[PDB]
Amino acid sequence: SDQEKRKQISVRGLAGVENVTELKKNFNRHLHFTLVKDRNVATPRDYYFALAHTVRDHLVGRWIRTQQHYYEKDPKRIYYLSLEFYMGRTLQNTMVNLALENACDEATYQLGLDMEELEEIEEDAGLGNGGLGRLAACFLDSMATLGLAAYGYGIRYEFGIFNQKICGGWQMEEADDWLRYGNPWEKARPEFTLPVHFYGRVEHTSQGAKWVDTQVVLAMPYDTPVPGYRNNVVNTMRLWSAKAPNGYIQAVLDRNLAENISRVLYPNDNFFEGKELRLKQEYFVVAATLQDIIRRFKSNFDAFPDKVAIQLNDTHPSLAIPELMRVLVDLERLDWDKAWEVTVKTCAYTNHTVLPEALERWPVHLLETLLPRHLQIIYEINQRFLNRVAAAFPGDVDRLRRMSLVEEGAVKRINMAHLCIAGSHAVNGVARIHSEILKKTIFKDFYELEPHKFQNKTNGITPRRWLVLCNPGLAEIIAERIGEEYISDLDQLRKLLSYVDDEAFIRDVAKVKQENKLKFAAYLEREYKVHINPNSLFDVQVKRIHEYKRQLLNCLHVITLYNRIKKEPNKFVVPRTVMIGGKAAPGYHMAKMIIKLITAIGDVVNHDPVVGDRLRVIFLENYRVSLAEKVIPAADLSEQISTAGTEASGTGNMKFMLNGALTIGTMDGANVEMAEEAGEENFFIFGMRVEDVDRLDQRGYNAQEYYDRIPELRQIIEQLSSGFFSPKQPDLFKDIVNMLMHHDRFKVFADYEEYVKCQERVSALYKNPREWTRMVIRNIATSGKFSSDRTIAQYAREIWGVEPSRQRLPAPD
Amino acid sequence: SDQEKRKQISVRGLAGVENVTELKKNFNRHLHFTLVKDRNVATPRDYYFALAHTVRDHLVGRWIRTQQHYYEKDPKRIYYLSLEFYMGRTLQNTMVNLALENACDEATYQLGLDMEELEEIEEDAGLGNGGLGRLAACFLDSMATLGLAAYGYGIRYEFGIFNQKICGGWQMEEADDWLRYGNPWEKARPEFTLPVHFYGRVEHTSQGAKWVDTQVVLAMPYDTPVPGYRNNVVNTMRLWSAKAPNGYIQAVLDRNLAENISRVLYPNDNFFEGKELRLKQEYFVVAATLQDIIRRFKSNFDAFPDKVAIQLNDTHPSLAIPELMRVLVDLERLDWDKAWEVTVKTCAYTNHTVLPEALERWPVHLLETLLPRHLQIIYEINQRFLNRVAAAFPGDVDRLRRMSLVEEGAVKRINMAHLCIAGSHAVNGVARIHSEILKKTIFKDFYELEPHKFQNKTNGITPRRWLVLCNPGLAEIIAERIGEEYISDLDQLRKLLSYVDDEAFIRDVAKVKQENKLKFAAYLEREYKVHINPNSLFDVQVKRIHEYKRQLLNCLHVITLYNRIKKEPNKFVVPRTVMIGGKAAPGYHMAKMIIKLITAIGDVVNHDPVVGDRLRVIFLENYRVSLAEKVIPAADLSEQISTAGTEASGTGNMKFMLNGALTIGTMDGANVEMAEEAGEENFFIFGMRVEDVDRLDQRGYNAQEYYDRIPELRQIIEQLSSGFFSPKQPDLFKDIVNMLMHHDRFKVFADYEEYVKCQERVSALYKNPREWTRMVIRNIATSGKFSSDRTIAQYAREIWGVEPSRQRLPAPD
Ligand SMILES: *Cc1c(COP(=O)(O)O)cnc(C)c1O
Ligand SMILES: *Cc1c(COP(=O)(O)O)cnc(C)c1O
Ligand SMILES: OC[C@H]1O[C@H](O)[C@H](O)[C@@H](O)[C@@H]1O
Ligand SMILES: OC[C@H]1O[C@H](O)[C@H](O)[C@@H](O)[C@@H]1O
Repeated sequence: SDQEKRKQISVRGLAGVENVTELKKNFNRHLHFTLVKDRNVATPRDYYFALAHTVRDHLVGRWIRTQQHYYEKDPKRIYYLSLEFYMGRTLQNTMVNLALENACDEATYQLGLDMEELEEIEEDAGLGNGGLGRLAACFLDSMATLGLAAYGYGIRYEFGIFNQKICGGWQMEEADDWLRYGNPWEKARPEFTLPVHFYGRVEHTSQGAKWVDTQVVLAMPYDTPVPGYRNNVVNTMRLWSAKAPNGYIQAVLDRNLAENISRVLYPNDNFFEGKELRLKQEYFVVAATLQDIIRRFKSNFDAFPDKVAIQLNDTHPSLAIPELMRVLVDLERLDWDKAWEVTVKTCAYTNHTVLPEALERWPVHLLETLLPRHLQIIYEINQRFLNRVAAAFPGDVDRLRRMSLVEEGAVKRINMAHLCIAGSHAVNGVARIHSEILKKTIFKDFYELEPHKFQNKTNGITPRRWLVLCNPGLAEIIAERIGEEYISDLDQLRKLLSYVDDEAFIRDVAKVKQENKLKFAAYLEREYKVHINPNSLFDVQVKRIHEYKRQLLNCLHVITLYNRIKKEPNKFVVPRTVMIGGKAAPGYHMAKMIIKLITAIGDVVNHDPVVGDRLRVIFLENYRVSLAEKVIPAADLSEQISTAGTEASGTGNMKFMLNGALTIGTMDGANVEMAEEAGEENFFIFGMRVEDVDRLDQRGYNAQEYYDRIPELRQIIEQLSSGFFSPKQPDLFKDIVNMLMHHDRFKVFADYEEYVKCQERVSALYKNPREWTRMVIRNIATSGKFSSDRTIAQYAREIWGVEPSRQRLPAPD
Repeated sequence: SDQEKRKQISVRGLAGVENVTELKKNFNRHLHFTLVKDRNVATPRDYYFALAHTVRDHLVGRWIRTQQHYYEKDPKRIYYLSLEFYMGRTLQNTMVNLALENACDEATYQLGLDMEELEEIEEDAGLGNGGLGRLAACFLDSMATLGLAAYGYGIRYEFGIFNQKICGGWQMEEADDWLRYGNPWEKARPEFTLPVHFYGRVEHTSQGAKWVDTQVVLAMPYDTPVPGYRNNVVNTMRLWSAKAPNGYIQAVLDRNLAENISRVLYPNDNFFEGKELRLKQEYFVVAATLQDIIRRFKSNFDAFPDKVAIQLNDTHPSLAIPELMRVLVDLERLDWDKAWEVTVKTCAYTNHTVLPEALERWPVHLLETLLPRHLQIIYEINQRFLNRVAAAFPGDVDRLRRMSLVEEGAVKRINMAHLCIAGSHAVNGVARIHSEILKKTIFKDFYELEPHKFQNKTNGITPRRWLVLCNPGLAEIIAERIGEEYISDLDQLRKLLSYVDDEAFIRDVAKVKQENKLKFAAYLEREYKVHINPNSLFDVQVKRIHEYKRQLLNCLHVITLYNRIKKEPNKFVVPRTVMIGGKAAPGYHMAKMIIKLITAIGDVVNHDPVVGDRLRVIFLENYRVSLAEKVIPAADLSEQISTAGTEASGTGNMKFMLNGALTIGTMDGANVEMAEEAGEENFFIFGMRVEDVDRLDQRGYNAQEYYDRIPELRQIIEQLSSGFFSPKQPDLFKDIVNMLMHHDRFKVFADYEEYVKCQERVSALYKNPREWTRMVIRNIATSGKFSSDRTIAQYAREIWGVEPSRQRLPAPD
C-alpha cells in the first residue's frame, strides 16, 4: 500500500486523443474554471485565453514526458545562454507543431467562435532587440525539433523592447507591458529560486579565497515550453526574475532596488552601453544559470564537459567563464588547471558583429566593486593566457599588448571577447564572410595562436514560423507538389526547381504573393488607416534603424524615383510601394533623425498629385516579429543594403528569400551565401565589395567627390539642405546632410550610383511578371541551406558533440 | 446557428457530484496540467496546491452561479470598504463550508497522501493588523452565509502584517512575502482595471469644477471567492493593486513609485500615523471602489440608495463621502442637495475606538496638494453642516468650534470622524458600552444634533472558523447532543445548559480541552522546541501589544506568583503555563520594551529549579490568525484586562468563550455583555469600572499611593529597577518603571490588588475540575449572542435595509 498508491498519480490519460469533442469540453472547462467567466460576459480576449489554456494542456503532457525521458536517458545537456529571446506569438506555433490546428479550428467553429479572430488577440513576447534575440528563438525551435536536450537560459524582463509610436513623424517609446493580461505559457517555479551575490570583498583564508560581505538578490525561474515539430519533444526556456531576499515601511519599499535587475531590456541593438545595471543583469543570469546547471549535473568534474555544453550568445553571458572557475576552484575546491580544462571544454562563444562600438569592454573599476572575486579570476586567466602567447611568440611584446584581456588607457577595461576566446574551446562567426573577417582582422592574433578554435556556423531561420505559419498559402501550393517532408528537411525545396517551367506552378506562386499583398493592404487599412496600392511592387526594408544598415541609401533612391517622375511626369514607371520599418535605440540621435526623414519624404511624395499611385513611401510603425510575419510574405523586393563587411549575417534576408521576394543587396553577411545558393543571375547584387571598402579607407573616403560628380545626388542633397522636405523647419535635416557629406563611416554616396542602376534592373524584370515569378521560384527552391535546422545540426556535431535526431517520442497516453 | 452555438458554453456539469472518484481524477489533472509536476518530483507543497486547485473548482462553479443569480434578481448591493481584511487560511474553511472535507480526506488517503499534513502547508493571508481586519473577515463569512449580495472592497497589499521573530528576547520584523508561492484562490482581473487620480488642481469653467493636471495610478482588481455555510452562495472580496499608467530606462524603473501604493500594510493597530502614502492608499481604494459601484449600478440617481449601501470600516475609507459627492456633482452634474441626500442615504460609519491617538486628523496642507477638489468639497460640506448646527443651537459658538470638520491650530486638520458623521445616515459603536460612551463623550454634540443616527452593533465572530474549524473535538461532542443546526444558528448552544449536570457531557468537555492542550504542546515542541506542561492551567493573553490592553498588568501578576513561590517554596499552588503573545507596531517603543520584559521574566522563572513545572512564562512568537486557531482551543483562562473604557469591544474574548475557556477581565467592551449572557457568577470580572476610572481622573491618578500602600507591588518594582530581570543591563527596564510610577495613562497599579485577588479565585476553582468544567459549560452555552451572524443580521435590518436569508441556491449542475 502507501507509496504504491501514488502510482495512480500519472499523466497516463490527458485532455484527449487530439480531437474535436474533447477540445470543446476542455475549452468550456477552462473558460469557467480557469478564467472564472461565462458566455454572457466573455470577450474575444477571454475566449482566446480559453483556447490557449486548452492547447497548453496538450503541450504540458508532452513537456512532462520529455523531461522524464531526459532524466532516464541522461544525454549530454546543452545550455544556450542569452540576454535575449525574441519569441513572438505562441498559440499558432504550438497548434502547428502539435498538429492541433485543424481540430481546434473545428472545435471553435462548433462553439460559435472564429479561431483566426482569437489568434490575433495574442501579442508578441518581445524580450529581444532584433536579429540576435530572434536567432536564439529560431534556435530553440530547431533544437527541440532535432531532439536535443537543450535549455535556453535568460532573464524574464518585465518590459521587453518598447512599443514604437509615430507622433508627428517621430518615434516615441511606450513601455511594452507584455504581462498585463498574464502569460498562460510560462510556469512560475518559486520552489527553485536561487541566490545571486553582488559587491562584497575577497578574503584569503588558510584554505582558499572567500567572497564575503555580499548583498543578495534572489533569482526566481519561470519555465516556458518549446515544442519540436511533430516529434512530441518539448524542451524548456528558463528565464530568471529578480526578487529581494527575505524605518520598516521604507525597507519594504526599497526591495524594488533588487527587483530592478529584471525590470527592462536594454533597447540597444549592435551598440555597447556600459551601464552597471546591465552588468548586474549579465551576472544575474550567469550565476543563477550555472548553479542550476551544476545542481542538475549532480542529480567528479572530469566528466562535466561530457554532460554539459554552455553556448555563449555574444559576450553578454561571458562572465560564465570566470563564474564557473570561481565555483570549481573556490567552492568545489578543484585545482586551477583541472578547473580551467573543464571550463574551456564546456564553453563555446558565438560572435555577432565586427563593429568596435558594439563590443563589450567593462571598466575594471566597475568590475572590482561589483564583482571583486571575478576580476581577480579574470586577471589570473589573463596572466596564464599571456604566458602561453609569450611562449608561442617569444619577444613579441606588441602581441601581448594586443591579445591581453586587459585594455590599458586612462580607463582600464576588460575586453570580454578576449575573455571568451581564451576560455572557450570553440569560437564562431555567423556567416562565412563574417567568420573569415574574424580570422584576419579583429581576432587574427587569436586565430594564429589557436587556429583549431575558429569555426563558422551560418545563421538560419526556422521554416515552421517563417513559412508554414506566416505564409500558409505558400506552404500549401508547395506541399501540393512535393509533400510535407520539406518542413523539417528544407533542402527538399530544391525539388521545386523542376517546376520552373510549369505554368500551373508559376500561376500559383504569383497568385499566392498577390493574395498576401491584398491581405497585408487590408491589415494596414484596418489598424493604421493607411492605403497602399496592391498592384505595385512591394519594396521592403524592415530591420532596426542603423547607419550601417543604410536606410539612408534607400532614402536617396526614393527621392531619386520622385525627382525622376517630376522631371518626366508622363513617362511610365513600374509602380512601387516602398516600405521602411524598424526601431531606433532611444538615445541614437541619427537613427531617430532617419526615421523622421522617412516620414517627411512620405509627406511630400504621397501627397503630390502628379505622382499619384505610381510611388508611395510608408514607414511601418512598430516593426516586431508579429509584423514581420505579416509584411514579409507580402514583399516583392527585399532590401539588404548594409555596407560590405558590416552586417555579420542578417536573418531577415533569409525570411524574405523563403517567402517569395527577390533580393537587392551588397555582398555582405549571408547575402553572399544566398546569392551562391540561388546563383547570382537570380539575385540583384550591387556595390562595393569588402575589398573595395578597404581600398577606399586606405586612400581616404571623400564624399564630396561623389557629390561633385553626380548631378542627381547633388539635387537631392540640395533639397534636404533646402528644407524641401521640411518647409516649416528648413534646417531640420542639417545633421543628416553634414554626416553624409563629411563624416559618413558607411559610405552611402559611394554606393548610390550602382544602387540606383541595380534598382532599374529590378523594375525592368518586374515589368515581366512571368520572368519575375520564375526567378522567384529559383530563390525559394534554393533557400534550404538557411533553415536553422541546418545551423543547429552543425553546432551539435561540430561544437557540442551531440547527434541530432528526428526520432519521435510517443504521445503522452 | 451562430450565437446559438455558444449555448454549449455553460457551467452545466463540473468537476463532479462531490465524491471521491472525481476528486481523485481532478487532483491528478491539476498536479500535472496546472502545476506541471509529476509524482517523482512532487513535494508536500505541490500536493497541497493540487488539492487546493481541486477544491477551488467546486468553489468557482458556485461563484459563477451566485453572480448570475445576483444579476437576475438585482438585489440591493452591500459594499464593505476596509483597508484591512485578515483572512487567514482558506483550504479547510472552503472544504467545511462546501461539505467537501470527508470526501477530500478519503480521496487524498486513497492516493497515498495525508490531508492534515497538506492543510498545514498553507499560511495565513494577513492583510490586517488584528481585531478590525479580522472582524471584516468574519463579516464576509457571515454575509455570504446570510445570503446578502455583499462585496468586500480593499487593497491587495504585496506584504501583509510582518512576521514576528524573537531574537535575544526582542521582536524583530520580517516582511511577510505571502505571495511567494502564489495565491490559488484569487483571480486577477486586468480587464477591469480603473484609473485613480492624484495631485493636480481645480479650475472653474462655465459649467462646473474640473479636476485637471492630475497624475494617474491604475487600480487593478483581484477577486477572491468567499463561501457561505452550505448554501452554495459564494460572494466576492475585491482587492485593488496599484499599477503605473502606460531617460528611457529610468522612466521604466520609476513606475515603481506608483506601484508602491499597494506595497505594504501600515502595521499600526489603534494608532494614527499621518503618512502621505497611507492617505494615497485610502483614496486609492475609495476612488476605484466607487467607480466600480457606479458602473455596476449603471449596468437617475434617486434610486441609488435603494440599490447601494456603502459601509465604512472606521474612518479609513471616509474619503468615499467627498468622492461620491465629487462624482455626482462634477461628473454626473447633479445639484448639490440632491447629491448630498443620496450620499447620506448610501453611507454608514462604524467607529472602533475612543482613544484620541487612534483617530484620523489629516493636515489640510496634505489634502490640498494631494486631493485639492476633495478639500474644497469637504469645506463646503462643513459650511452647510455648521449652518445646520447654528440653526439648531442658535448662538452656541463653542459647539460650532467643537463640531467643525476643521480643527484649528498651528496645523489645520480635517477630523475624518466628524466628516463621517455628517455624511452618513448611521453611525455605530461595536459594543453596548462603547456605543453609549460614544453618545456621551466624543460624539455627544453630534448625538444631540442627530440622535436617530446613533446605533450599536455588538461585534461577533464566525462560528465556522472559530468553532467548527479550529476545534473539531468540541464541535463534535456538541453535535452529538444537539445536532448541527447551531452552526448557522449559534443561539442553539443554549440547549447545552440542559447538560450542566450530565456526567458524560462534563467528562467530554474536559477530555476535549485536554486533548487540545496536549496537541498544542506537541505543536510548540515541534516547531519552537518549547516544552509546556499540559497538566497545568493554560493562562492566555493573545492580542496586539498595547499599554491600554495592559499586558504589563499580567506581567505584575506573574512576578507576583513567582515571588510567592519563592517566599513559601513548599506551599502547593495550582500549576500554570502563562502564555502572552502579540505583535508591537515597529515604532512603538514601550510595546517593544514590554515584549522584552515578558521574555526576560521567562528567562528567570523558567530556569529557577525551585519553581520547576509549577509556573512557566512563555511569549508566543508571531501571533496571527492561524496561531489563534491553535492556542485558543487549548486555553483555560482568557485574559481580557484592558482599562475600563478603552477596549471598544474586543473579539478575541468571544473566541475564548466559544472554545471552552473561562474569562478574567474588566467591565470593558464586549466583556460586559459576555458576563451578562453567562451570568457574572460564571465569569471573573474585577477592577475599576468606567465610573471609577473617571473619578480617579477627576482627582488625579497618583501611582505612588498604590506603591506606598502595597508591599508586594513595591517588591516587584524594586526587582525591575534593580536589574533582577536584566542582570547584565540593570537599567534596561527603567522606561517601564518610570512610566508605571509617573505617566501611566492606563492605571496599572490601580487594578493590581483586585486583579491578584481575582486570580486567586480562578486558581481556587481550577483546583476543582468538576466545578471548573461546569462553569465552562455555562459559558459555552451562552456564547450564542456573539456569532457574527447575529451582528450582520442587525446591520442588514437596521442599517442596510436588506433581509437576511438562509435560502440555499441549487448546486451548479
Ligand atoms: C528576423 C528579424 C530581425 C532581424 O532582421 P535583420 O534584417 O537580419 O537585421 C529583426 N527584427 C525582427 C522583428 C525580426 O523578425
Ligand atoms: C481575533 C483576533 C484578534 C483580536 O483580538 P482582541 O483581543 O479582540 O484585540 C487579533 N489578532 C488575531 C490574530 C485574531 O485572531
Ligand atoms: O547572428 C544573429 C544576428 O545578430 C546581430 O543582430 C547581427 O547584427 C546580425 O547580422 C546577425 O544576423
Ligand atoms: O471592532 C473590531 C475591533 O476593532 C479594533 O481593533 C478595537 O481595538 C477592538 O476593540 C474591536 O473589537
